[PDB]
Amino acid sequence: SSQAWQPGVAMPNLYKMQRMLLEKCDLQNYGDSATLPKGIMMNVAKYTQLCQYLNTLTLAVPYNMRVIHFGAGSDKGVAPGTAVLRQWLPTGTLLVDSDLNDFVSDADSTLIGDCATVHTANKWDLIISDMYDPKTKNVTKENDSKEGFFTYICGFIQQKLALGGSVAIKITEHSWNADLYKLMGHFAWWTAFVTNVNASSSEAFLIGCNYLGKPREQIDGYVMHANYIFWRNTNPIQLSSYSLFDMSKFPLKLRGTAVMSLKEGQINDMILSLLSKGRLIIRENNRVVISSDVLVNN
Amino acid sequence: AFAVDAAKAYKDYLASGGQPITNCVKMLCTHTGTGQAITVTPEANMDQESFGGASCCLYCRCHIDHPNPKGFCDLKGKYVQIPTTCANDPVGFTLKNTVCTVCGMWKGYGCSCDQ
Ligand SMILES: Nc1ncnc2c1ncn2[C@@H]1O[C@H](CSc2ccc(Cl)c(C(=O)O)c2)[C@@H](O)[C@H]1O
Ligand SMILES: [Zn+2]
Ligand SMILES: [Zn+2]
Repeated sequence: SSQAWQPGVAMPNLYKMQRMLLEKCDLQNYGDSATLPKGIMMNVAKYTQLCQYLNTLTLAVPYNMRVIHFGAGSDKGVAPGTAVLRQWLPTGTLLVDSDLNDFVSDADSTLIGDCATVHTANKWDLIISDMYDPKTKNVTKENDSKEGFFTYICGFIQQKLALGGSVAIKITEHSWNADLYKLMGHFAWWTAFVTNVNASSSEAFLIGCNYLGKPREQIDGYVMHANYIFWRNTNPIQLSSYSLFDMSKFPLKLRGTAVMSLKEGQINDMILSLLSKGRLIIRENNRVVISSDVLVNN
Repeated sequence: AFAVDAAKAYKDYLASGGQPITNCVKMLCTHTGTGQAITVTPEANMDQESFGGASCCLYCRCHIDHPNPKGFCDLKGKYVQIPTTCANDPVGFTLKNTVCTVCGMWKGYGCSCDQ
């Protein structure tokens, strides 16, 4: 596999076009581990490879870019993924992160609490989520679409993602949501991306590239998750840390992508085509204001 | 007049043989950077490692106030370069050392302003 020198593997288009039934995920390389560079944590390696893959897509990168990162804490009380995002994003990018549990972070602002308590006045150019509930991994009951934070994420995308913006949302065999797959059809392009360092896990990042705010294609999320598991079940991915050793072209290119305010009636097919090419962001350019709802009781 | 002196407490803990603070966030980078102490992106040279700044700050990590009137942190949101020989204890290194104000390197670990 030439794939071992890539940052990871994206779900091939033909697999997206199938109509598979959902099966249990049984990875050939389950339990194997990549050899990480000395002293480098899995979460730093994983986010580095995610960002290396996002470098290959037509991301909109405006001045004063706005990025929000959900699930950014660790059981060590630090934010390794936020540290990689801050390394990757252009200097001056506004980066906000959040987690249920307290942690210390390099983000410009951090909100502690359930993601459902997070509200923002502004729209965002990029949404990253690593949220995961390990209780979903119950091999003994039916693997149905999950709600919880996925319900929040779906609404947050529809209400607070700028047109032209993108997302990368962690899923696993058991941690997934049908509506989130359906929402992937509201972007110009989408994939499920597996990092080469964590290829022994059913984890992937569901990536929606350039948001259009309306269905471009109709996706059945139950079918699409079955398609994803079928791909993983029949395509073993060789664990690899190779791409971690060449960081010379890591930083996200500062593209100066135009930001315009438009009301829904002026989004014509010419605007939709600029959005689809990563050439336009549609949102206000006012002040970024966030808050966390606090439940007050005795 | 009472103030908790966490810096002294950590130094005394280290000198008594305590294990340094762990889980400082080490970054992947080229190791062909400027080598300056505290930077907006990782700048480790061949002799350094680069770390996320908040994770190397004693006050950030211990959840205590920063020792200045404004409570501002010099590390959070930045990257700190640590000599590889000292990278087992980034918090202790940043606590014990000083940045040269003209060249931006660590005094005694890159600053050549006095030779
Ligand atoms: N509804 C919600 N709102 C806000 N934050 C949320 C959230 N749900 C989860 N998180 C947060 O996401 C982060 C990553 S999840 C995780 C946790 C432990 C392990 Cl051990 C693993 C693993 O197996 O790798 C993965 C966690 O820090 C969690 O606190
Ligand atoms: Zn601090
Ligand atoms: Zn000097």
